[PDB]
Amino acid sequence: VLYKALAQKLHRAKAKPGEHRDIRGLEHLDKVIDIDQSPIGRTPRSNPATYTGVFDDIRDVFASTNEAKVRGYKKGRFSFNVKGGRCEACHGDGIIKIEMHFLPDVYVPCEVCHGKRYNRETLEVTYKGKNIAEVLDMTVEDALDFFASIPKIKRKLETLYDVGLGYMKLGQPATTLSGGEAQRVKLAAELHRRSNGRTLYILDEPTTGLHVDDIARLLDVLHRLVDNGDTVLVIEHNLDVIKTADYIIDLGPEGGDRGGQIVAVGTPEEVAEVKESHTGRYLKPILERDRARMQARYEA
Amino acid sequence: VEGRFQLVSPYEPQGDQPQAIAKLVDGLRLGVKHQTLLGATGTGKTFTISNVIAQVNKPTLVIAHNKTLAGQLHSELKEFFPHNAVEYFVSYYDYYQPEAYVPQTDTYIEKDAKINDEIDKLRHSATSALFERRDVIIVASVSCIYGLGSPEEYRELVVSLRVGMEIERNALLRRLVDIQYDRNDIDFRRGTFRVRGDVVEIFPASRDEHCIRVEFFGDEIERIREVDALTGEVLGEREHVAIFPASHFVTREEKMRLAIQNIEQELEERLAELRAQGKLLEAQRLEQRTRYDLEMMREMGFCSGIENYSRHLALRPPGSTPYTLLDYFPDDFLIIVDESHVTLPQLRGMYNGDRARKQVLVDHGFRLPSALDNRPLTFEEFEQKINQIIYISATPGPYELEHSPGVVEQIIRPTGLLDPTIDVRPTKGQIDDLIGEIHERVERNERTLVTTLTKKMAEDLTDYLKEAGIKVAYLHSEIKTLERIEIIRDLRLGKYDVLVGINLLREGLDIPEVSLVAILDADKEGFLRSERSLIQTIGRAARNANGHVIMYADTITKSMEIAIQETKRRRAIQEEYNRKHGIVPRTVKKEIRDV
Amino acid sequence: EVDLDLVIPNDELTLKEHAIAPWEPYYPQLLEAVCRHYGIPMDVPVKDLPKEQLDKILYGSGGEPIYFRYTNDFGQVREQYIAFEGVIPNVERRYRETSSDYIREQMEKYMAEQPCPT
Amino acid sequence: KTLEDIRKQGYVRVRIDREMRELTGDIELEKNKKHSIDVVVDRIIIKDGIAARLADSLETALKLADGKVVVDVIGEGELLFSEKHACPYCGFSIGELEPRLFSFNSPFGACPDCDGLGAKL
Ligand SMILES: [Zn+2]
Ligand SMILES: [Zn+2]
Repeated sequence: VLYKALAQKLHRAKAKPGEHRDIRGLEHLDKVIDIDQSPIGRTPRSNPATYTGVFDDIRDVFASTNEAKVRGYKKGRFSFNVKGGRCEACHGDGIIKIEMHFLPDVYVPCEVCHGKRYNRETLEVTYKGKNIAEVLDMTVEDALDFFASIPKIKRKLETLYDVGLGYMKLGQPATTLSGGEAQRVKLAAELHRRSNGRTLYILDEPTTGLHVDDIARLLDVLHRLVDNGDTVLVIEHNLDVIKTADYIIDLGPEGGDRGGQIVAVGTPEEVAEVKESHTGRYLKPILERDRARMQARYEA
Repeated sequence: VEGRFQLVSPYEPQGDQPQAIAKLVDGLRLGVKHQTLLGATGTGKTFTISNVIAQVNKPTLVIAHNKTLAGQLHSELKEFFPHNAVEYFVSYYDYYQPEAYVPQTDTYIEKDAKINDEIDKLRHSATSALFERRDVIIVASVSCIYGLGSPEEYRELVVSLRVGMEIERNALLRRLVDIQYDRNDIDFRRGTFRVRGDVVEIFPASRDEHCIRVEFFGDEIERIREVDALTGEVLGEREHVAIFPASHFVTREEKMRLAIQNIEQELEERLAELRAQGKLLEAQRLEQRTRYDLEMMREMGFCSGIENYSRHLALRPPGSTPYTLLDYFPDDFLIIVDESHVTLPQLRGMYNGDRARKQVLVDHGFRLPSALDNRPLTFEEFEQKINQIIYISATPGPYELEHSPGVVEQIIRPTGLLDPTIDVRPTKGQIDDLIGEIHERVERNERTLVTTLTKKMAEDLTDYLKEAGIKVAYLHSEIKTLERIEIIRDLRLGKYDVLVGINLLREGLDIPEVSLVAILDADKEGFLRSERSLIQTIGRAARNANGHVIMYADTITKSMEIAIQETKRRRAIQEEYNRKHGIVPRTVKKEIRDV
Repeated sequence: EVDLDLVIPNDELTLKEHAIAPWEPYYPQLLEAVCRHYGIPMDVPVKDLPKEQLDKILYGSGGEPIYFRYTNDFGQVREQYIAFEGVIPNVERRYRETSSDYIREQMEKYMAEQPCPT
Repeated sequence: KTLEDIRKQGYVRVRIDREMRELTGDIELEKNKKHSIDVVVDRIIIKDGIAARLADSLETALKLADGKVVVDVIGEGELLFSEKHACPYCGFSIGELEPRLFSFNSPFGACPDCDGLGAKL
């Protein structure tokens, strides 16, 4: 209902919104970003580096290196999906997909490029002792440590780091990414933008696949997005996030046709004191638990 | 045997031209450092100087003070010397913005604006022609004093090819890259090489359509030809060929290795200083950018905005007087300064505007302090740079007259046209007076130029003139450069009978159809009512046989005195000449242009 | 089959500025033809249009000949005498007749799933 | 239409009707006669690290004749490349060798004129 209407209004999206009367306060924001939990890409051609746009710039440095100049390679010879330099055997996939009939399909490495995704001569061009296959294999952390050089690469990898990742490689195919991981790579894309304070983010269960300790950092990021004027909306069951929220809107007592109506709105404490809300019925003791944990720490 | 100038002109020197030519040539040959041609408007200044240069045979730089005047001089000299290298050296400054910062709105104006291909090409054509042949004239804007990389580096780095030399293909293709060429087989443009196995085509930074073609038969170059790009039409058949760097800021590898370290040191120092005085933001900015540039330099021996490191790259002391285009010329080169009374002060101001712009950048951490050493020359360094010099003006400034052994006069025009007569009239009832005179001009199929001191008076006068029934256009103090030509041309066609503006010294206002020029507020304070400005303005009516000047004033200032007296003298001498030759003055006709 | 809601994004957009989504840059001039013919005004917020004005343009003339002259992408004029079909049967027809996975997907965007009536 | 354009690009070494010739040599071929044109890209010596040069020249030559190249050896005979399962002389292709390509219970292997039956009636 909300996202589709806001989208058809703000970005002229064509998705038919759910049945509703009207939506007001539309003048209070310019753009609505729904950071989906759907995958990044549907082919191994897509990866964090591609989705973020890092891989675009990362070809520019290879195209500008000494050997490439004398070899005339440009930002296409090092291109993943371009015949110029990619492994003609795997057609730039790097991994051949085998056909498993009743079992799920399996990805077996290309026996010609050994998974390097480029031909022999393309990876002869070096950048600080490492080639494009090698840098595509690097970890995001190791990548930003490697690209402290270029600020434009750096400020993009930093987003992937702040997000919660930074343990995953630049060239890890999108088809092998967890739903939460994907959602988080998108969160990386929207992370660093000049916020005018008039944009609304929508995240569907960004907790999925995260430890509580990771929930901490992620909440730091999101609350930083809120700090800069923007609005962050989140569909969650995880109480460690719900308690952190400044405003919560609890839906339908029970599910099915027994529901689809507001149980309670307001601050976490205002909803915690609502007996008819299961959410607050499970939130109230968590509010009182950690509140005592802090006073125990503060007194010592 | 030298390649010498061959002046091609349908006419011969006439008037007091031969005497002036003889004087300036004799001066350049005797060894005078400073000379001054006081030439009235209407006489062949460009042609006279062309005669001088043609007679002396020296590499010459001629400086103008804007894109338009430059371009005109280029065209003229290219007509006068078609068999010789007539070169065009401007830069960014012609119509582009430089790197700057505004501490108020917090906006860093990048140097971004892509190096316009034509202009860059012309720059390289110029600098390369300077080393290749002797018969080279280079007209230039003031930009000829800007920061430019060393001549010796630009020289020694050249790939000097000869037929059948002991060279390898890949070696060459690496050397082209060291010098800042790019391979672009898929789009062959200027400053690009293209490999096709054993066919190597190189597009010199100096050329238009003429590209070089080198090949191999083993580890030895066979044939080297001049091919017409994207055609293959063989034009040349050279045995020796030298390919000069595509940038004027390229550097040796060792000198680069050292310079980088020096830059690291200066960066560390300025960083320590910034963080010491609490300017941490600036330190962050500076560190990011400087580190980026440093890595690009460690990688491929260059980056964008490499100019800002020139000094360090030259391994020269901090505060060093930069090398410029002047150094690229031989020792015994010759300088011509057109419209000196404005070009010389403009040259003088170039240092202060640049230093201010760069200092703000250093303050807020956009640059290292060494970026201040990549700058235009100060006037003194320019003075020291001079071998010989000839200033050209109708109204020579203080400096020119001061440093020159008097002046060489050229006052007689080839058509016998005289400097106009001058009427000075009271201010009371000036509008109606000028209106009547204008009506008389209109009856005689003639045009009028009117200059007022202030914009408000200009608009008020335009209104006052439209109501009288007079065809008048207003040349706004800042109107589109292409509309200028339109309105002026339309004045020539007679769509307008009068033209009102504040500054009449801006070019394009030499109109044979103009027989009257009115100068209101002739006695008032301002740059445009000065002696020289007044004479220059008076020179606008000298293009017509019935040319007349009306100054509207209540008093007679010193400037008005000097201007009137000078015009009187010139006019008397010109009528003496015409009497002595049996010449009747008549208006020079000129065809009118279009698109 | 074609959803009426997808054909017009909002029920109040200027028909002069392509109110109907599928017919958007031949068709814009067909709009002009049928509008001329029926007396349907160009500068319009669809919401206020009478139901018949909308029924003609959406569901067809029902056999009645409409005059329709149009300038090709080339520049030449070619007048015809067609029996206008409508905007919806247009979509259904063009989607049904083409055996291309491209054209289909371009027309399916204005269609939705509706339960089998049988 | 050809000889102008490998001359427009700027080649020089070709091989026409077995005889090699210099471009811009006023070359003309007889209309109703067959002609064999083999452009001579690069010519090398086998040494150390000759890879990148070979490489580059191969890419050039292959991009020239639609992924077809002649490697004429000196002392021995000719060698030809083309990449992908295709014939250098007639186009004919087979793509990839998969088991189902040899099965008569699959359209990937079955004969057209009988549908993998092997028996008419
Ligand atoms: Zn492969
Ligand atoms: Zn069979």
